[PDB]
Amino acid sequence: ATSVNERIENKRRTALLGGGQRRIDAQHKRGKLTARERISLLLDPGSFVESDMFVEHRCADFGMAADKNKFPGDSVVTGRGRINGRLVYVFSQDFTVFGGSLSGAHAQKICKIMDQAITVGAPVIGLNDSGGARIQEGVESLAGYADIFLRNVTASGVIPQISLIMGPCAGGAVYSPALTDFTFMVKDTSYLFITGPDVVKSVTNEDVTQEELGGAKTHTTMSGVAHRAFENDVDALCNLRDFFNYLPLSSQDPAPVRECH
Amino acid sequence: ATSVNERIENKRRTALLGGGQRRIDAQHKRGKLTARERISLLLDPGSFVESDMFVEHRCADFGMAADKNKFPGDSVVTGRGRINGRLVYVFSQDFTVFGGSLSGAHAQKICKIMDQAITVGAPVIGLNDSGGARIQEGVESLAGYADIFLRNVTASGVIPQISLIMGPCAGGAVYSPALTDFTFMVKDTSYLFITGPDVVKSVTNEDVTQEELGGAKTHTTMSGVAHRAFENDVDALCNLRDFFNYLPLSSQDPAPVRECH
Amino acid sequence: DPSDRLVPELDTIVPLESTKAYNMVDIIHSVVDEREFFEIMPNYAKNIIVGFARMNGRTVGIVGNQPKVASGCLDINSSVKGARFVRFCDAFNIPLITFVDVPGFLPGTAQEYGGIIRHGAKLLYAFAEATVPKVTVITRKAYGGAYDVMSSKHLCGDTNYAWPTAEIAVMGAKGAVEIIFKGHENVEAAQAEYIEKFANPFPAAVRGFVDDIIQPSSTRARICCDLDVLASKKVQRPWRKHANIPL
Amino acid sequence: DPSDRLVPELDTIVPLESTKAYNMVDIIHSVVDEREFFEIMPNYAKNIIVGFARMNGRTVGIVGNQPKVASGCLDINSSVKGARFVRFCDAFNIPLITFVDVPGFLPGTAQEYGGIIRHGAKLLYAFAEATVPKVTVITRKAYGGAYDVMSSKHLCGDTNYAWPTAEIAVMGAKGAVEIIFKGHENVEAAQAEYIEKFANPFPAAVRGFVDDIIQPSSTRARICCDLDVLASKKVQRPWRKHANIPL
Amino acid sequence: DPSDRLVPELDTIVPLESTKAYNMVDIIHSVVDEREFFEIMPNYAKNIIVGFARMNGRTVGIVGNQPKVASGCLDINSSVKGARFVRFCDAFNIPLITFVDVPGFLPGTAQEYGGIIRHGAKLLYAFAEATVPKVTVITRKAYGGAYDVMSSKHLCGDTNYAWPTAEIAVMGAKGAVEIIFKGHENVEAAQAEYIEKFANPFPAAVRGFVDDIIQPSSTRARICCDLDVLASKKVQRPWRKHANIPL
Amino acid sequence: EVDGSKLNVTSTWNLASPLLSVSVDGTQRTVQCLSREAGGNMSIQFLGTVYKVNILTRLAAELNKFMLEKVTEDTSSVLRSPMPGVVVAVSVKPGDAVAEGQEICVIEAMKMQNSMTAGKTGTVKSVHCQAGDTVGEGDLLVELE
Ligand SMILES: CCC(=O)SCCNC(=O)CCNC(=O)[C@H](O)C(C)(C)COP(=O)(O)OP(=O)(O)OC[C@H]1O[C@@H](n2cnc3c(N)ncnc32)[C@H](O)[C@@H]1OP(=O)(O)O
Ligand SMILES: CCC(=O)SCCNC(=O)CCNC(=O)[C@H](O)C(C)(C)COP(=O)(O)OP(=O)(O)OC[C@H]1O[C@@H](n2cnc3c(N)ncnc32)[C@H](O)[C@@H]1OP(=O)(O)O
Repeated sequence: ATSVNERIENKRRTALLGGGQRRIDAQHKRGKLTARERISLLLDPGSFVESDMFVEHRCADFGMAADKNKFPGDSVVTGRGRINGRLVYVFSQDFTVFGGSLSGAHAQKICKIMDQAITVGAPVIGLNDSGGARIQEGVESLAGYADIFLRNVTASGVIPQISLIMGPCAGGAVYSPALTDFTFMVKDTSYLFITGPDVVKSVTNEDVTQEELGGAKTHTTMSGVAHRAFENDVDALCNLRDFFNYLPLSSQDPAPVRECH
Repeated sequence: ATSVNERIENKRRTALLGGGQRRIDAQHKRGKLTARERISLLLDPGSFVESDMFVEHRCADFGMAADKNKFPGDSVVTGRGRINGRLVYVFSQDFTVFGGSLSGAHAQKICKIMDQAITVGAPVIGLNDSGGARIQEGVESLAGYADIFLRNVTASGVIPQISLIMGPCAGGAVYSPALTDFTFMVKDTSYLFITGPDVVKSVTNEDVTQEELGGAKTHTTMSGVAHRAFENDVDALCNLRDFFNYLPLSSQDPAPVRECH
Repeated sequence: DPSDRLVPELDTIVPLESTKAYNMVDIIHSVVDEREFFEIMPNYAKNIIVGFARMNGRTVGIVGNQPKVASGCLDINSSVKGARFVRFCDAFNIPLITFVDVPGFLPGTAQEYGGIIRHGAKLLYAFAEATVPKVTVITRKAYGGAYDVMSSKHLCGDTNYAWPTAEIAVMGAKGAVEIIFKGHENVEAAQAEYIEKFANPFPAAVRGFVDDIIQPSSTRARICCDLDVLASKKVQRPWRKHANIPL
Repeated sequence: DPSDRLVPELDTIVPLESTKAYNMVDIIHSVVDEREFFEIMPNYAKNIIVGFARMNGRTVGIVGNQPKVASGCLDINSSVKGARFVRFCDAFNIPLITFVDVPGFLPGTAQEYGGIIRHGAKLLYAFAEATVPKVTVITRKAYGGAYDVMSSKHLCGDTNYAWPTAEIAVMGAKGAVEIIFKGHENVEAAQAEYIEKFANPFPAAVRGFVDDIIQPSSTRARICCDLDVLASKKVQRPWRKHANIPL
Repeated sequence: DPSDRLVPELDTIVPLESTKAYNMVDIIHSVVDEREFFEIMPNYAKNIIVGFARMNGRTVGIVGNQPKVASGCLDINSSVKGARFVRFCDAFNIPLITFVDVPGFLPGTAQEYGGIIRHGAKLLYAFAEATVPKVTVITRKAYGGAYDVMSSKHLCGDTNYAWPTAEIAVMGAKGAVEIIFKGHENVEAAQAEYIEKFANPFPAAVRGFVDDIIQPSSTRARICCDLDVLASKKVQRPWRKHANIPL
Repeated sequence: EVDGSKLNVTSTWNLASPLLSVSVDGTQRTVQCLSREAGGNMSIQFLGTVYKVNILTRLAAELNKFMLEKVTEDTSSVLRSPMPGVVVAVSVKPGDAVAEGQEICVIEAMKMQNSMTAGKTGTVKSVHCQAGDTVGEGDLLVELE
């Protein structure tokens, strides 16, 4: 007989559940949605298409080769969809596994989606929720960051790029949103900072809260990094859907024209 | 006390040594030179700049993660040099380790030098000596071949690509020379075929010899695959130098003009 | 023909055993609009199918392997015919759909003396040079350089798909175990690890070489959608008067 | 090597009789600088000669017919090799020099079954699209469509020369007489006037298909001069992604 | 100044201990022609050095980190000062040479409230879009995202070099072991393995992130030759009116 | 410097003219370069005699020691045809034993008749020369043991 099939459904359900029900429950108790729920809420019903659903990281040291550390999808859900009938390419960080930290497969998926979008001429929307880079991955995460940065810079002025931060974002996960055209934040659940409060206390000898160090209010009222802040994930996604209608799909297109009553 | 320096020197020595002195001796007894000696003959004295010297394969299957089979360079030596004062980019496949089979690192180095050459606008010379692909590595070798093939196709008509088969080239190591502008062979030591005589006997049930199946005479007399054949490695390299003196460096350059007497 | 119609008849068209063959023309007819197909050279180099069809009303060129004759292997005439058809389709902005079921090239001294390398390079160049949208579906197998020749993802392909019966590997299990395992002198279970670890589309999916592992019944609905996304595909290449095809 | 060096040894290299053959390699060596020639594919398809040489210091590509082998008739391998070499030379701005002595294509059922038409079209296309300067010299014969395949003036050629022994005609005297005068039954004289009238380069010269009828000893001093003025050649062609070579 | 001049006094300029600083201006003077360096903004944001110099007679832009001031950390003023200079150098076909010795970005609430992210993005973009030849030399260390911001190989950099004292790491060793080994409570050995395996340029060199590990005394001779071969560098990018600088 | 001896060679070094005039230590000499290959072979007519030389670089010379000498099937037992003319009669048929100084065939060319003889003892396996045949120079005629 052939055992390939039931393995395919096991991997499918593992990818759908991400990193188990306990991590999803922990995600929900913080007032935050999961990556796939955000994708479903952002795109038109029955229009999302996956990409690189069966990928895992190539790490082999620090015990990352064990089957307990192998998650299909690898902390990002990438694909394409339609908003109000117009094509768009989306990726969503999965904080469920490894805190959404970027690895080789993660950056490979993001780069592939960005390359496809720049080939076809469609905007890129990115929902960011990641704790930084995988330390045990090695210098591969730095290469992934650099590749993503190069693709953001190359696509700048060609296709619109939108970033929505829906959770904590530390380390190298903050330069990519800054290179995009627009940046939106979610109140009380999203953060943006180079270094955590513990490092600030260790170095500069001052106590600071994460909310008052990199919170939505700080980045929308006194630093000028983010453009808008929204009440929560559902409101943020609805406002992102409303805002996407204003922009053209590419720089080759004129300004969108809607019917006026 | 820093231990980095002597490790660097040790891996320099092992890289110049290839895969040990025993295999170098066994490879010299066949009337063939090594990759480094071939490059030394091909290019101007004191003009070879080598790139990606410490690059090693990342395979971690079938016990190849052990330090006993982690060769710096990884079956290919790549760089740039000058022939009679004109810039050129060269790669030479090292038959000493693993029969010169291509890995992810091997194809990565060749793609790197090809990208540098096409960016600068200089010809590419490949001294091919490879037994095929690393079976232990799997689809990575197929990806590497496909990347090399895509670069060869893209560079066609832009920069001159010259292949010199100086050893047995089996399997996927035959398509890349076929996509290059010119193909030269060496008598009695170089072979070109997709399947070996054993597979032919297994399938077609008829005896064939290594030389008659893929020798230089077969491909230069009755097959029309190779353009010229030379007696030995030194003669082949000298004739390749003389032939390279004819061609222009790039398609955006006029035909070379020398001085007449 | 509605672009989202299902094709359940393709669910079990691929036989379980790797020796039994099937007609790829049946798959082509089941996938295209109104099951209408204009075949080119139907009586020459029959181990490959090339032709014109329509998807959602748009003209598409179809290249596929025929396991019915010569077990789907590539040779001189098939490579030449496929390369010429692909070149023509690319030259006139016609999208390409590829169905891959190939175990490699045809062995023999006649193929070697006829220049199998040159014609394989012809087909490889034809698939690599094309800048039109290219949708690829692997049905049963793809072995060695032939997998590279048949418009793989790494040739700047757009979308690559694999059926659950697909299998991508460097070569067959016998050759792999006989080249890698020599001193073990007992191929009894090592065959088992190699088979149920590499005789499946799982490695390519894990590295990301195929976009998804789709059910055959959705194939048409899977293609047409992609085929209207890629209608605006546009890439740039370095300037040249023309390239030197390996003719 | 001075660009005006005479080559008197070529004045008698062409035998008077149409049956005896000569060596085109001697002519090539005499014409080129320092008699240095880099043969390409010397031992395969020996009825055609291709290679690289230098003229007044600049790199030139040479393609010519070899009357020693198969009386200079074209076939599969010669057409393929010449087409590939001409395409490479055109792609990298290398001027082409052609020496024409061809009675036609090689007849037989082996050439027809192998697709002599396809490869003949390959070679004809190879000369046809070339935009680099090309200089053609006809030595003895140019019969039928082969004369068109050998870089004639009407393929946007630059300069075409004919030696006093040249002969351009639709076919040989025989077939022309038994076709034109099939019912006349007066071939004994018809041969005489047909040979006297059309078995010479005058029909091509008076219609302007050759620039001049030159003495062989002045061939080199001619070609160099042309290569001095055609180095700045620049033509324009309709836009296309790529063409469709008859491969 | 000869292009292949040896510069031996850089062989031991970098101290063995990582807590002691040195002067990058000394290295810049030792490398450039005639030890002449026109520094731009010499009294503002001293933790970064930008200026104009000459290599083999060709004017070049020099950007480097200054471990003497603020331990070589990056901040807002240094980011802007480097970014605008790099943009100007790229705009006027001036090659860039970068010297990298940076532990990361300067932490604190004052930097976050001032918008350190925007200016770091400014510098990263400035190095990212450059199409002029870029040569990078890592002297002591490059930690975290700063390693990407300092013209790494993955930003379409041309040549990257690392001295034997280079340390390309994700972050500091202590933080790495505290984030990896949480409950191991045996950091005494973990320090030994982590320092022996990852506190060196070997992880970057093993996967081609740096072209080679060069002796410091050969730095100048290594750069000039590169600037000889990269003078004809020419790349193409997608069309746009302009891009969106993260100002 | 050849083997220690130091000489000075001066000329215009016109590599295209058939004749080259040089001065070695004041002595004026005239030479011809009849052949030249990229592998280092060179045929030079000096003092009226053609000398074949092989010039390589020191690195190439030291690396040529690893090259295997190709075995050649010219182990005598075959005599070519020095006469490029016409053979009148052949005195050797296949299966006949030959010896040193034993005439094989009589072939004439350019107002001269020559009867070539076998240079070694043996027995012919195949005869490729027949009476009244036009045989060019360097053509095999006899294949002895
Ligand atoms: C290129 C620039 C670089 O080198 S960036 C290096 C990584 N920078 C970091 O800040 C990683 C440290 N992580 C953190 O501080 C926290 O996770 C932060 C960012 C504050 C998130 O806040 P919080 O909502 O409380 O998450 P949490 O404490 O519950 O952590 C849950 C799981 O997330 C994981 N995680 C997070 N980041 C990484 C990472 N870089 N690599 C590997 N794992 C990471 C943690 O392992 C943690 O696991 P667990 O569920 O507690 O067992
Ligand atoms: C994608 C394209 C593909 O599927 S390529 C599949 C590989 N095809 C093959 O036929 C196997 C490759 N090997 C060969 O063909 C023959 O051994 C050739 C290349 C002709 C070697 O000739 P010969 O010198 O007479 O044999 P040898 O014993 O001296 O050298 C063999 C040593 O080199 C090694 N080698 C060779 N090829 C590979 C390879 N692809 N992968 C891994 N190793 C390879 C062998 O392991 C062998 O090593 P060892 O010295 O016996 O320890």
